[PDB]
Amino acid sequence: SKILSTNNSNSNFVDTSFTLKVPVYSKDYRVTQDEPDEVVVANRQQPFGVKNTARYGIRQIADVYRNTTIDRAYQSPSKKGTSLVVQVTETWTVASTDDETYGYSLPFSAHVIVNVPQDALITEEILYDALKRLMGHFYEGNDTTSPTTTSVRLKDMLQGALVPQSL
Amino acid sequence: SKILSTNNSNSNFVDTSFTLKVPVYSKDYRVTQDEPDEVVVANRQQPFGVKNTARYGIRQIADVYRNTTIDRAYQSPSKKGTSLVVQVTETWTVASTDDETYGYSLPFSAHVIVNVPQDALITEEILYDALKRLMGHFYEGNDTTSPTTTSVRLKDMLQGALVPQSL
Amino acid sequence: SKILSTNNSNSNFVDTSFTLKVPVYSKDYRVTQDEPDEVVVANRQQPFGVKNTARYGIRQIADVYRNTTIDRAYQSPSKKGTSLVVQVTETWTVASTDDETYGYSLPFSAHVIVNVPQDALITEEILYDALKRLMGHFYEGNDTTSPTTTSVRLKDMLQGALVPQSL
Amino acid sequence: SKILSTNNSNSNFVDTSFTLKVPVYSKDYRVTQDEPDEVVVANRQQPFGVKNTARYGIRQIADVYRNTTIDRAYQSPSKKGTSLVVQVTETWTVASTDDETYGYSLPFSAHVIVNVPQDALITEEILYDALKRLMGHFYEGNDTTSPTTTSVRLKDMLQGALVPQSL
Amino acid sequence: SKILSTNNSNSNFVDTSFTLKVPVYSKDYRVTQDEPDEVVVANRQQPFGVKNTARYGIRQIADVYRNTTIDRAYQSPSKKGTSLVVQVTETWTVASTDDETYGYSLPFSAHVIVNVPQDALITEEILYDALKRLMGHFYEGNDTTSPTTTSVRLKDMLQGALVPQSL
Amino acid sequence: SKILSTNNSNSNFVDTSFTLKVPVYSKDYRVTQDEPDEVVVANRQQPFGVKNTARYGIRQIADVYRNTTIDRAYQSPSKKGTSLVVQVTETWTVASTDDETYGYSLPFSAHVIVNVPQDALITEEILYDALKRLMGHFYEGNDTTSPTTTSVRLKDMLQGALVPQSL
Ligand SMILES: [Ca+2]
Ligand SMILES: [Ca+2]
Repeated sequence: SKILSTNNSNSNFVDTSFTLKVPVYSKDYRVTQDEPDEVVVANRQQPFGVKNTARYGIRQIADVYRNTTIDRAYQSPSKKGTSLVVQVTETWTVASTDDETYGYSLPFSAHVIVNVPQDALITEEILYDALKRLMGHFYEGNDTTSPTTTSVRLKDMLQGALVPQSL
Repeated sequence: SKILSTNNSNSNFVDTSFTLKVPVYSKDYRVTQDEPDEVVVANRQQPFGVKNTARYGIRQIADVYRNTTIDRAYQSPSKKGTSLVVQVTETWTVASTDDETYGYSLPFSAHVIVNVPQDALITEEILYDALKRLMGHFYEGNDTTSPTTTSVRLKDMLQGALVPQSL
Repeated sequence: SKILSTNNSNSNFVDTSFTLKVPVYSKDYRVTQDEPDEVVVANRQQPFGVKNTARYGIRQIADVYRNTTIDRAYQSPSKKGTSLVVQVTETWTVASTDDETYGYSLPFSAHVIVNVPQDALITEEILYDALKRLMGHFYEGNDTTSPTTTSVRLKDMLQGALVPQSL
Repeated sequence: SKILSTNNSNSNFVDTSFTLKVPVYSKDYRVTQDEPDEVVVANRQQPFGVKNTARYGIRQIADVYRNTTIDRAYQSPSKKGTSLVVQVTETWTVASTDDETYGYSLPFSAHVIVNVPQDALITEEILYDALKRLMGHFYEGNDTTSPTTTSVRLKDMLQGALVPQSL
Repeated sequence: SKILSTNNSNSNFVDTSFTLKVPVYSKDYRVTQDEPDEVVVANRQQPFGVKNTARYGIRQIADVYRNTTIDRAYQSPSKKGTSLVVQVTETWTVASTDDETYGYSLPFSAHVIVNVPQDALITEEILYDALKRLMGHFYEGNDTTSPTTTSVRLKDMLQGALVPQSL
Repeated sequence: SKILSTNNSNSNFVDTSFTLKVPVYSKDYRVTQDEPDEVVVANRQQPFGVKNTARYGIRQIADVYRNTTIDRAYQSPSKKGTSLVVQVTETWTVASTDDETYGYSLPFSAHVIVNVPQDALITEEILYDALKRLMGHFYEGNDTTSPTTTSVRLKDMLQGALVPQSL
């Protein structure tokens, strides 16, 4: 019997709540692009100025070890991978309570990329928990406190402070 | 007076729990790279075979309106932007309880990229809630049920079913 | 026993109050850049539009006598120096009480450079008192008055009147 | 109606005394150079060996927004600016009470540079208070103590400890 | 399960105390060179004449078996290794009580190199215990006496007595 | 009279315990090579596969000031020095509980080099204290806490975190 380990058992994390607002695609979204490797989905609820779209794509990874330093002797026979991308694009607007003529539009976009080796032992739950570990790096954990606590670092990183405060 | 709207007020969502494992950087992580715009951080807790790193980087965005279908209205403060990347790299290991000889290492990686315009009305909370909307696209929601229900997408997407099954 | 003199004992100065607002770095500032000779520190308290940073750098001076006219016979054996720079960068905003849409941002910057020979006899107090003499040149002293008084010349200098009014 | 803010209202500071020695230019200083944008002034009181000068210069700034991360909003009055420099040059002397033969001269110099945008709402007092904030960075402050306490940085910085010890 | 043995189980030792003076880097040191493979650190508290420095470097070992007597049939699958160097450089001064003009500076340098194979079973504790055994060779052990005793050997080796007394 | 100072009087350290396992050469070792400059010693108690060796060597240093920043006016009259090397070579074995046929041998090597000027004032105790300071750099010191504490740094450095946490 073969067993896969993520080797995160010895890491120190703090749970924190991150409540997702999941779309209702049937109500809100229509399909803009259905190419075999790339789908694009548009938000029908928006006015013409405001563009709200999502993009879901996969690419095949020739050599999953290509940029890693894992010794040849420990590489899987199957070296193929899959690369997933999930992009969301939003259009925000700025206006004034006092002046109905003041306004402009700001474009926001953000995406997630996930590079998964093609191996039978990797499961959907393993990958979601990987995503949870990933998104957890937008915070800093504090086990010093008696109830374990977390603090936000997204603004700090955006401002150029990329090293955590814990170091 | 001045108000920024994300124009999500007419989108239909469903909440779901996504509990993050935030790192205790003080225990686990040390700095491999401290250059001004790119920081690399390594996990002290892994053994020598396993490589566990995180990378935090920013890039300055020249014109946030350039690739977009949005373009800049006359009273916009700036075209400038900032692009943030957060990457996690893990080394998973497959072994066998039958054969001590049999084993290999799988490389996992994933990252998030966020493209924030330079407008002071964008707040740290606005950005985190944007990230929550983003990660929501790894799921599908149902308004219909009395407790709202959410199903998962990550498998179906990685398998090539890139259109939501709700559509 | 060796003695250093600054030779300012024969100069005529007027004390005047110049009350410094010193930062509380722990509360307000995070580190943007930690290069060995150049550190950059950002003000976490500001909104995204407003940039508030400080830069602290040192350069080594090959020949401290390189541009001076001190005779060779009176030069120290050790000709190395240190050059320190302290820059502050602020972003000011202009708005209107009456019109909540009227606004723009102005960039301010200013720095101090201190070129100190590497000599054991120069002390931290000597250098601070040098800085006090330096900043005192933004004023003009008046010993003619019975209580000695000072007047401001920063605007006059900015407007092109670089000679003091006393001459 | 029109108001300029320096956006320091949410920064945390601590006051400290910094008593300036302002020159009595009429007694001590005479003009060596009177060219329109650069004035050099020499200290009459020094003996022939010791050289004590001050230099006052302005340069016109083409685009004050050019090197900055700030850029110009549509209703800004001008891009123009002015850059002021104030330099002091002193000649310190080391002698020995044992040997009449032993002596040398150390050259000290330091200067301040101020980069003021061309907006009429910037006032002479705004600029002086900016200079006070600037010089404050030669210190570290503590909100904690009941009389606020400030420690010094100049030594630690010149020695290469460019990060504040509070951070 | 897999087990590593250092095979020191049956070898005979005598413990002796060797109390390390560990640096407080935050108070005493600054970074001179920040390279990915080689970091250099310097003591900013020393006076100018006395340069106290340290160097921390890693080279990567291609074949850890290259200069060993281990036949291939007994080697691990992975030949990778890393090589660590820790160098310290001090400057001692000799002077006189009776004569202020008499003195000179002596340079001391020393370094440690450690050549660790990349095997997950090698632990940080294993490596430190190896270092303790290494430094034990600067001594000679006697377990025949009622209290186990050790005599120092550094000066003897420096003076050409390289073979232990026991042998 | 003449006095040597290591100038470590004002530097800040934290003591930590490092108990050396000193060899009993008479029981465990034999001499492999007896040269005037290089002695090699081997563990005769190890089984045949496991080679445990040590090497003790001295080179003579022509100019101890060759790669130093000490100007000639500050050098001793004698430039002679000696250079000591102490190398240890071990062979660790990895095997399995479940499988008698599974195993390999890992080579460990490490050495120390010490570069001592020939000055009568350098004592054996001075040199051992220097070695203790050297090995202290494998740790990081914290004297702020109520008991002075130290954390290990060997694995962190091996894994590319070469700059101390404190810096
Ligand atoms: Ca660097
Ligand atoms: Ca003229």
